[PDB]
Amino acid sequence: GFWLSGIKASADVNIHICVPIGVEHEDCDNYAGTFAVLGGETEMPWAFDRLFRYEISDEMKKLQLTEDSKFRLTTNIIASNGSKVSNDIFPTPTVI
Amino acid sequence: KEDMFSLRAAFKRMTDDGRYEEIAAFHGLPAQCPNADGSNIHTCCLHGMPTFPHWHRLYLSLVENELLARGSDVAVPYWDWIEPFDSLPGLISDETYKHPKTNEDIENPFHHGKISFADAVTVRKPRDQLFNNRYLYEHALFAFEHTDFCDFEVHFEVLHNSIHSWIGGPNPHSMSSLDFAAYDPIFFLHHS
Amino acid sequence: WTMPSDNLPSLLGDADYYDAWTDSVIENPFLRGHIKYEDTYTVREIQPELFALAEGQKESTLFKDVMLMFEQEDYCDFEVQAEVIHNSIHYLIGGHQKYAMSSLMFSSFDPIFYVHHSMVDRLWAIWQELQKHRKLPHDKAYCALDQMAFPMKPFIWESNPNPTTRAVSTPSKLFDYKSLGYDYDHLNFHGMSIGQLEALIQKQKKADRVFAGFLLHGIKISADVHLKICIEADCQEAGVIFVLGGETEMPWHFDRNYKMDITDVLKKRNIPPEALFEHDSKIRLEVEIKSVDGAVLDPNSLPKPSLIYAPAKNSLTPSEIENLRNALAAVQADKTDAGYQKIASFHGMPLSCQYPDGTAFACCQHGMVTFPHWHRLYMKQMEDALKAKGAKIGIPYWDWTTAFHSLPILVTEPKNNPFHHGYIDVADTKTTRDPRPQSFFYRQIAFALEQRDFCDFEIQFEMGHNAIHSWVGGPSPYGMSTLHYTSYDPLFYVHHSNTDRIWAIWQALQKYRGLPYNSANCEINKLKKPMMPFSSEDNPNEVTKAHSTGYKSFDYQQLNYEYDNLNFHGMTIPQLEVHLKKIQEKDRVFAGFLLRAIGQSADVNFDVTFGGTFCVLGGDYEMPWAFDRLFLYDISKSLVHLRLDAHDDFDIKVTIMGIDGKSLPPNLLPSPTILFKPG
Amino acid sequence: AIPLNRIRRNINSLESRDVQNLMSALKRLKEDESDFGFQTIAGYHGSL
Repeated sequence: GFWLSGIKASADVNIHICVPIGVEHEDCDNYAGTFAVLGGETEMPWAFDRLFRYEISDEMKKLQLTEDSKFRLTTNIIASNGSKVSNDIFPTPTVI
Repeated sequence: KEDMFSLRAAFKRMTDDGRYEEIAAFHGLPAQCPNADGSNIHTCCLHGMPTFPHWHRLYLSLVENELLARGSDVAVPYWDWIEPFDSLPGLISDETYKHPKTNEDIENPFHHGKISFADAVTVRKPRDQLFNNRYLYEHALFAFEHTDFCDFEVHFEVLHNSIHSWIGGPNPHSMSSLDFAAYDPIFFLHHS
Repeated sequence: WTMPSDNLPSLLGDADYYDAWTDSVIENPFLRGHIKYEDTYTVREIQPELFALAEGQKESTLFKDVMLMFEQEDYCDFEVQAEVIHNSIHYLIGGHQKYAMSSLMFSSFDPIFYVHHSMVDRLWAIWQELQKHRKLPHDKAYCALDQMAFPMKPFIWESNPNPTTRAVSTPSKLFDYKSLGYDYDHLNFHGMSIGQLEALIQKQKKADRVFAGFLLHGIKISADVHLKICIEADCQEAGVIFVLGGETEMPWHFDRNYKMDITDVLKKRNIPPEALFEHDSKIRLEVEIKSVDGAVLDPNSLPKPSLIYAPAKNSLTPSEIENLRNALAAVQADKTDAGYQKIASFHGMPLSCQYPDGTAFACCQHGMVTFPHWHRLYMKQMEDALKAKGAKIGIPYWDWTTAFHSLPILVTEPKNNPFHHGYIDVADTKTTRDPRPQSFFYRQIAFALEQRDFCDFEIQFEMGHNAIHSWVGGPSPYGMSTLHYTSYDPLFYVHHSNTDRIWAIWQALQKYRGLPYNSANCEINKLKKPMMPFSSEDNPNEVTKAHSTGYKSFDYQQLNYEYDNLNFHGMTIPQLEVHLKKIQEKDRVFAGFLLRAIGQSADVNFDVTFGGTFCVLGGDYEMPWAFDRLFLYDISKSLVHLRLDAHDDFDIKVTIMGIDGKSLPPNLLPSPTILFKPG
Repeated sequence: AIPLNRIRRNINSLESRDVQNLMSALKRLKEDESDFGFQTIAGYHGSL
C-alpha cells in the first residue's frame, strides 16, 4: 500500500523486497515492481484519501516468502530528471 | 493505411492552424486556473482528484470533435499498450511518412507537437522499461477488480501515470512532465 | 523503564480525571494508595535520575543492566541481577520517603508497585524463553531446591481469599507462567526478537569486560550505594546500586555477588585493563553508601566490591522446473573442471583420444554394443556436474515416443533460459537447431523391446535413438544432427535420460522374463574394453572411472538414480509384455539393412508406396564401426498398401540423404534383405 | 489462544476503554473491605 500525494514534479517509484539475513541484522533489495507519479510545478496540490495497491504475491512466492514470513518493503524514488535517488517523500509501503 | 493517412491529414490541417496548441493549453503549463482567492495560478487539469477520468474523458472528446470537423475518416483511435510491443505504433513513432496524395514524403503530424509560446517542440526519451512490459496487463486486471469508484480511480490513474513516465523520460518538454505533456499528440492517443 | 521516558505514563501519573457518565470527577486509583493502620497515603518523591537511567536508546544504562541479566544462563545468576535492577526502580520512583516505593514495608500499598512488577515478571518470562532458545532449562531450576519444594507462607494459609493462589503456592508450580494461565503482549526487548537478543548477547560475550562484584545483605533499612573509581586517588562516579529494606524486614544474604560492568567506565578514563593487573599503576575503587533517611551516611558495612576480568572466549511442479535452469546456468562456466566444455567435448568435436600413433579420434562410443553404458554414464558425468548446485533432481527425460505437436518448453522459451542453446569456444557460436517434420517412434521402439538378445536390442535401440539426432538438428554443422557439436546442446542429455530410460525399461522387461538383464552374453569381447574418456586419468570424477568398464554400468542402480517410473506410456511392465505379446500374434514382415561407418551423417528413405525411414549418426574422425546384426524395420503396412501377400514378390526401393542439403549418394549400403515373421 | 482479559500489555498501548475498565475496577478494589480487598493483599507484603 502506497499513500500518494502531490510531489512538486513527476517521478518514478520502484519497489523492492528486503529479506533480513539470519545472523545478524541485515538487508535488503530484490526488485518487486515499479509505478509512476505524474506532476509538475504550479500544479493543484493533492493527497489520495486511500492507499494505492501493488500486488507482490508472485515475487513473494518466487522468494518462497509468505505473509507471515519475515520481510519488509522499501521503495526507491527516481525523479524524471534522471537524478536522483530521492529520499522518503511518502510513508513507508504498508503490507496488506 | 487509408484511415491512417486521413487521420494524419486531418491532424496536420488542425496543426497548421493554431488549434491543437490551444487545446493543449487547457491541460498544459500555461496556467489558466488561478484563485479562488489565492492568488496563485495553477495548471487547469485535475490529477489528484477522483474526477481525473471525467476531466480527461472531456479532453479527448474535445480534440476528436475538432478532429472530425477537420474531415477525419475515423474518431481518435486508442493504442493499447496493455499488449506488449517491441516498437511504438507506426502512427506516432516515425518522424516522416510517405504521402500517397502528393507523391512525396512529409513529416508525421503525430510525431511531435510544437510548443510555440516557448519556441519549442515536444520530444520523447523512451525508457527501456516501456517495451515488452507484460506488467501492465495484470495491473489493469487489478484496476478492473475494484468495486468502489474511488479505488478504481486511484489505481486507474497511477496506471495512467506509468506510460506518461516511460514514454517521455528525460526531456523537460515531454510526456513525462505534467506541464508540457499535452502538446505531444500521443497524449490523447494514450488517454483515449 | 528501559526505554527513555520524559515522564511516568499517564495511567500511573495523572492525578484526577473526569468520567462523563456521572458528572462526577474521580481520583485516579493508581497513585497514593491508602495505608489503613498508618493513616497515611503513599508518596512518590521522584528522583530525577530515573530520566538519566534511560536517556540514550540502546546506549542506556538500564538497557545494559538488563542485557547483562539476560546473559546469565543460570537461574540464580539471572535472579540476583533481576532483583537488584528491580530495586533500582523501587528506590527511584519513591526515594527519600517513608510510606513510598523506596520503603520496602509500605511500597505494596502503592498500586504502581504491581505495574512495576508486571514489567520485571515479564523480564523473567523473557529470560525463560531465551533459556528455551539456548536449550538450557526453563521450567525448572538447579538453584536452591530446598526452597523450591516448600509452599510459600502468606499464600498457602487457610485464610486466603482465592483457592487458586492456595493451589499454586509452590515455587515449582509457578515456574511456567502459562500454566498459571496468563500471557504477555509480546516478549521482546527494544526492537529485537529473541534470535536477535541472543545474537547480540553472543556479541557482547565476544568482548573483554570488567565487572564489579557486590555481595549484598539485609541492613534492616533501604539504601542507595554509589560506586566510584579513582586512578590517582581522585574519584569520579563509576556506577550506582540500590537495595530495599525496612524496620520490619526479613534478614537476607545473597548467594553470590551482583555484577556491574566498568568496561566503558574504565575506557572513559583511558585505563587499559591489562594495567589493572599491574601493581606499578595503582587504581583504588571506593564506595559511597547512602541511607534512605538521607544521607545518612552509613558506615560502610557491606563487603567491598571485587574487580573481575572476563576474557572473551511433464508433470513437473514449479518450482521443480525452477531450480534447474540455474543449475544448468551454473555449470555453463565452471568452467575449470570442464567445467562444461570439457564435459561437452567427449561426445563433441574437440578431440577425445589417440590411436597409439596418437592420431585424433572422437571418443564416441556409439556404433558398438557397449553403446548405452558410455552414454548412460555420460548423463552421469553430466548429471554429477550439476552437483550440489541445487541439482535437487535428476535430468528430466521427454518421451519422444509419445506423439508431440511441438518441442518441449524448457528448451524453447526464448528469454532468460539456459536450455535454449549452448556455446562453443571452439566455434565462437551457440548451437543452431532446425527441426524437420499413432506415433512413429512408438512403433519403432516397441520393436526394440520385443527383442530378447541384448545385441539384437541395441541395434534397434541405437537406431531408434539417433533418429532424433537426425531430426532435431537438421542442416547445421553446429547442431544435434552432427556428431561433432551435438553434445554441446542442452537438448541432448534430456533426449537421453529418455534413451537411457528406455534401456532401463528393457532391463526390467528381461528381468520379468528371467533373461539376463544386468549381464549380457554377446559379445564377451567388448564390454571389457575400458572406456575413455571415462577411462582417462584426466576425468576428475572418481565414479565413472570406477564403472568405466562395460560390464559395470549395466546395473545402473549403483549410480545412484531412479526413474520416476519405468512404464512405457500407459503400461505396467507386465502390461507391456502382454502388449508386445499381443502385437506378436499377427505375422509381420521386416526389412533389415547392413549399416556400417561413413564419415557423414545421413537419413535414409524407404520404398517398394513409402516404406521409409531411418537415420544414421556419424562424423569426421569417428571410430569406424560395423554392426554385427541386421537392422529391422517392419514394412507390413506397405504391403497392405499395395495389397501384397509377402507372396507376390516386390522391389524394395530406398533412398539415402546426407544431413547437409545433399545428396542421397547410393549404397554404400548393400542390398536390403526382406524377411517374414509369423504369427 | 489465551483469554483476552488475561493478556498483560505495554501500558502505552492500552486503549481508553482498557484504561477506564482498569480505573473503575481498581477504585472498587481499594474501596473493597473484604479479604479480597486491597488493604489485606497489600498487607501480605509489608506486614509484620
